[PDB]
Amino acid sequence: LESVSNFLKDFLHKDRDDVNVEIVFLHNISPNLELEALFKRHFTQVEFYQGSVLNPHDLARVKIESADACLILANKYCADPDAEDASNIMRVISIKNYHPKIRIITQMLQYHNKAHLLNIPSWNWKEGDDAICLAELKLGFIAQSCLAQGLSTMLANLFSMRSFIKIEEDTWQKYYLEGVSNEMYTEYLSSAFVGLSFPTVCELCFVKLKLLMIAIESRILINPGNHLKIQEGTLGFFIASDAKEVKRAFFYCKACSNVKKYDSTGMFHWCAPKEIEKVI
Amino acid sequence: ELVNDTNVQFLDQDDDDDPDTELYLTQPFACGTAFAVSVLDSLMSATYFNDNILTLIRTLVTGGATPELEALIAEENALRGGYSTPQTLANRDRCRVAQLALLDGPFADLGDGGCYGDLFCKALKTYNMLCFGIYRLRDAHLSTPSQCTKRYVITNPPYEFELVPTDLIFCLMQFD
Amino acid sequence: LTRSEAAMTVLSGHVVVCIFGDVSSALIGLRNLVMPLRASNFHYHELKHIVFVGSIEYLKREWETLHNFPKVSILPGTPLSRADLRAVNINLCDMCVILSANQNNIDDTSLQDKECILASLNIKSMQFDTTGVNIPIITELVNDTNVQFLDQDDDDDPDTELYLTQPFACGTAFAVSVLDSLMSATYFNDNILTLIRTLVTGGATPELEALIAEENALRGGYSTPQTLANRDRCRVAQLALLDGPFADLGDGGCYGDLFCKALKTYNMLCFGIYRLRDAHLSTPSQCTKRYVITNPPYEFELVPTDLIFCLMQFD
Ligand SMILES: [Ca+2]
Ligand SMILES: [Ca+2]
Ligand SMILES: [Ca+2]
Repeated sequence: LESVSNFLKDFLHKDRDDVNVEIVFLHNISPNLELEALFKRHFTQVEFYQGSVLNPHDLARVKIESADACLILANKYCADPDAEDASNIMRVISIKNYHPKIRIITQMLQYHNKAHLLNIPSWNWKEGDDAICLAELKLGFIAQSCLAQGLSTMLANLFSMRSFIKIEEDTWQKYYLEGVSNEMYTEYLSSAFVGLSFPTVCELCFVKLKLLMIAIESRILINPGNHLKIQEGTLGFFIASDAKEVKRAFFYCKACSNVKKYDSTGMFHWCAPKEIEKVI
Repeated sequence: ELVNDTNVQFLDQDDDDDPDTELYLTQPFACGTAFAVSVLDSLMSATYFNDNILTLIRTLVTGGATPELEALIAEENALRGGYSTPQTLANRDRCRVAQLALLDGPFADLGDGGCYGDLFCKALKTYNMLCFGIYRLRDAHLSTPSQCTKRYVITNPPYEFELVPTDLIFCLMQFD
Repeated sequence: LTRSEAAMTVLSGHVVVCIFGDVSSALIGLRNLVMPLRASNFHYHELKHIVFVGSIEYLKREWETLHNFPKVSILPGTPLSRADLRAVNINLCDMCVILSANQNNIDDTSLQDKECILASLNIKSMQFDTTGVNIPIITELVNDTNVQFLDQDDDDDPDTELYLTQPFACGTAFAVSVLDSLMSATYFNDNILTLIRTLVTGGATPELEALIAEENALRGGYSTPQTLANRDRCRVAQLALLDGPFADLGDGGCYGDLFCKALKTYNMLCFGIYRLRDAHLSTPSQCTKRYVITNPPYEFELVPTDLIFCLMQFD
């Protein structure tokens, strides 16, 4: 109940669309207590089945062959994080060993265990297999909040699918629930934007078509400088009230040196390895 | 960091508390003073429906760690130092997240009740600053002054939106 | 050794033993791994060097059992570390052995073999200035059903007995459950366990059992003509069918002719072939995996790629 309830109320959220995708669950234990009730509340598109993802007959029942993606949830409160991530990697290799081409999304409790996930020969992040490391993102959101307070709640509100809620009283909740109503979305830029600099299309798409643009696929960059002009076929990341609103970004066409200061690639500052007695 | 998001009710006393409220509505979360790993549960569903999202979050949050960095750390288990080169130096030229105070000379004249959209347009076109939200004082809508220093987060203000001189601007700013 | 010392030590043709182990964990009995590799049938230059990679805390309470064998080293580390595997030249060994002491501390069928499966995958995925998928590995499994995770170009099914599976047929997995039929084999014929013991232990005699039972350690002695005559046993070896004395018969020619000449000219007595998994296909393949043929039936063809299992004389 404490793991599926936050997942279900976002996946089956009314504001995205009225589509049917999620229809099956599997686990070695029976779904006793206040959990079958949460399945009753979604009867037409949940269907729990009893079986273990380590067994290829149970993978064959739930039709892993054409299951689109598999989602693996971690026990966030477990006594041994490294045993959990090894266990969930056993599930990943079980699923990939049964079927090469299913997409897999998995929670990892520790950062280092994401290396092990890259050893599997049938895993490729270039085709949308990925791991959500909870320690990496948790401590990362806190770290960026040390640069700007409130950023960790800003980011956490950009993923969760939420509708706009109207408030009539002039309290702080009125302006907050307006800002909560948007999500991170992405779309390919219209050919009308090709050949001109990123700040200029940001000002155009904010002013004329009410979309905030953040980043572009120059593999993946964030708020690129005024010297960077847009190529054809670039993906462009947006903040918007709803997915149907980002479509205008595509449909628009005029109309209306002797010492080591850094790590080996210059991404981070670095120093020679200190002794702990030097920093206590 | 909270292990149980229901315990968030104890972090503040000038708030209002109720066991059925979802964490995102609560004052200490809206102000950015509490975090719980349960807010990342919806990152599973967000990443299923759009694979690009987790890539953006990762680059924005980790300090821009690349697939090459993942490989070096996976081999050597520690961050390994290197000597300067023009390419090692060009790798510094990313944006970084920052807060701007609307009491400074280049923006305070627009911090008089003037529009967020005008601030966005000029800060973007003159500095490549791209603001994406404001951190407003909890009581700034009241007619009375207050001793309350708490701020709360506004994400993507809708244009025609007023700037009080007390506001802090969330922005992405260039290296130099 | 520290990593730097292992890295400048030119380890090649050696054995790497990867041990998952800890101060709480039961004794593996490593003397029994080292002794067959220290038989006086080998010349001192023919001895494969042995490196233990694992917790030193664990090795520290076993090593006095194997502190009288010559070519032995320890690297304090973890088999999941690519840096440790590189420091011991894992691309150059004749075998990598993967063991766990932690077999008995949780029983959940999944939890028993995680480390060994991750370790073998971590060695397979390596890159060197070649991929690591060609490296010879043998993995001890606590649950023979977990064998399905060791390979991915195989076919897996929960009702298959271990002996049919690709990783077992290729000689890359072992499970103590295959010795359960040694009970029934030894009831029906008492001589079998005597043969297995002499063939496998490095020929330990009843006199050796008595000396070890008294003194609890292997005790050194000075040379004598009888101590030297005791070296003249056979030893098991693999012969490559690309060498001059046999390659002319490795053209599709008969195993029986190879057996007859190798027996009569060298007293070599071959007893099986290790054939490439794909050698029956008309297409070439990149697959380096071999599988075991025991007692080939005469009139049986030798492809030039085959390795011959044989018993060869001392000299
Ligand atoms: Ca939202
Ligand atoms: Ca409270
Ligand atoms: Ca398999």
